[PDB]
Amino acid sequence: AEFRHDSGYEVHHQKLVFFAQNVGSNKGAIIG
Amino acid sequence: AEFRHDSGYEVHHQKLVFFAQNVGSNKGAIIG
Amino acid sequence: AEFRHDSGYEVHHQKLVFFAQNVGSNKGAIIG
Amino acid sequence: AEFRHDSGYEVHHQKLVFFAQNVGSNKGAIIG
Amino acid sequence: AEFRHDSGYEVHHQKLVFFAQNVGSNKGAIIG
Repeated sequence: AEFRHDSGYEVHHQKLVFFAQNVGSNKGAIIG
Repeated sequence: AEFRHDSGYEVHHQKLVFFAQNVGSNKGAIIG
Repeated sequence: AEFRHDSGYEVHHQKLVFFAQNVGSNKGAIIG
Repeated sequence: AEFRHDSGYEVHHQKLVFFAQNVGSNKGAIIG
Repeated sequence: AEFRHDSGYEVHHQKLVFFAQNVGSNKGAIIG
């Protein structure tokens, strides 16, 4: 399996976030 | 299997998010 | 498995974030 | 598994962040 | 597992950050 993405764009304006993980942008491994 | 995506665009304005993971944009591996 | 991303762009303006991990941009390993 | 990223760009303007870890940009290992 | 990143760029302007760890840019190991 492979996941190929090119030239992504992102804008983030999160408000009032609690108990979150990687809130915003995530591109790496995250384990709960 | 393969997943090919080109020139994605995203805007995020999440509010009042609790106990979330990778809230916003996610492109990497996440394991629960 | 592989995850290939090229020339990503990101802008972050999070406000009022509590108890978060890697709030903003994340590209490395995070373990809960 | 592998995670390959090239020429990333990031701008961070977080405000009012409490009890956060690696707030901003993260690319290394973080353990809770 | 491996995490390969090349020629990253980052600009940080965090304001009003409390009880944070590695606020700004992080690329090393952090343990809670």
